[PDB]
Amino acid sequence: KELSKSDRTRQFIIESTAPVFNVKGLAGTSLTDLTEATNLTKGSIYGNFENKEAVAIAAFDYNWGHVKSVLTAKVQACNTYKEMLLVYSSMYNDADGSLFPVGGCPLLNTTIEADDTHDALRKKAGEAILSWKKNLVTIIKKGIQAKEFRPDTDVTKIAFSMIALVEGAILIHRATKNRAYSDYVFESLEDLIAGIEVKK
Amino acid sequence: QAMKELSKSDRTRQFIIESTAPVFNVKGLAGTSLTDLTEATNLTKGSIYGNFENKEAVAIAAFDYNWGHVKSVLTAKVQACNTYKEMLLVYSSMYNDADGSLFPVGGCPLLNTTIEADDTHDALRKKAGEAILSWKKNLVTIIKKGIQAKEFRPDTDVTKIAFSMIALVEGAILIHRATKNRAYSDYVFESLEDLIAGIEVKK
Repeated sequence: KELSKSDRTRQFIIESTAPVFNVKGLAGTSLTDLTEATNLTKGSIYGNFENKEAVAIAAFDYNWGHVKSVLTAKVQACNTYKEMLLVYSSMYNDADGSLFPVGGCPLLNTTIEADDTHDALRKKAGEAILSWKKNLVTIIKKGIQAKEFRPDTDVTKIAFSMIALVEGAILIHRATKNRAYSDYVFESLEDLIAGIEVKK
Repeated sequence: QAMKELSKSDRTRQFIIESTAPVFNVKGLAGTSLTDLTEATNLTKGSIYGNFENKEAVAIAAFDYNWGHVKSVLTAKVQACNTYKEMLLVYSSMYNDADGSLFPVGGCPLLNTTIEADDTHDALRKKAGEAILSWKKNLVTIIKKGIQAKEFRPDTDVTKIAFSMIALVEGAILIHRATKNRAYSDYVFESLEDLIAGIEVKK
């Protein structure tokens, strides 16, 4: 069925403001940033969202939804389970980061801001991490059954360790502006997965 | 007036840094307002800005104090170890013991500063980069000693291991901060141990 004018207006607000939220955060994103990005008035914007926090939550869902849809495309184009676990380097590094939203990883960006300021957004970050981990568990356990990976693999440890490596690699890149440094971490992620493979 | 001149001093400056560093670490430079600062210090705007040029100068000093604190803890824990391996694995106890009370309020300033500053604030991004690279250099120094003490193998890719450790520690913190559950971050610290076990000389 068809989107209403309200649905389309909210969608436009989110699309226009999500890159600002991802770079400036909830605290650094002003009313003027919102109105300038949309050419809508305060009253129009807040006739579509309850408050700024509500806009920020939707921006997170959008930004993280975007990373997820890229990740899904890449995973679905893989021919082995191992390759599904190693799409991250190309996702982050290709096109100088242009496959990610402007401002980088929204899970990283949001957690750091919301963790001690904004429980509802902290909860979404938490749920995003745990859903990613769950997807990784599923891929790993399919790789075990396909005999790509060893049956005694500690699946949970590997899944969380993957997340830690990818996000830590991104941190190092954003702190240093040098992809060579983060490339070492993405190399360690491949070492991590190679270490679970059955002997060739 | 008279009060601005009189409240300019190294001790007042240090008190300002100490009082406001937990607020910057939690709220960030953009989220920290003047009334946050005057409430945290119980001092007037005049006393604060008689010791610092502007809020940004206060944020920079806060970062140096916050990270200097993490550095000092890591230094103290490393100097209590018997083995090079142990020195590489003090991170879990530093972040998890006494419910995180050894870390600054708000968690890791390097993580917290980088996410804010990376696309908004050159000076502070540069500080975070220098921090990460100094931490990396220290780790390399420890690993190389471990190699010459025959604790770790000579074929070890020291730079690769040093950056991966950093990733694992910061990634562990991130997961803990997002989920509020130390059991999840404990899996990452477990992989930090596995990384270092994997560079040990053959048994």
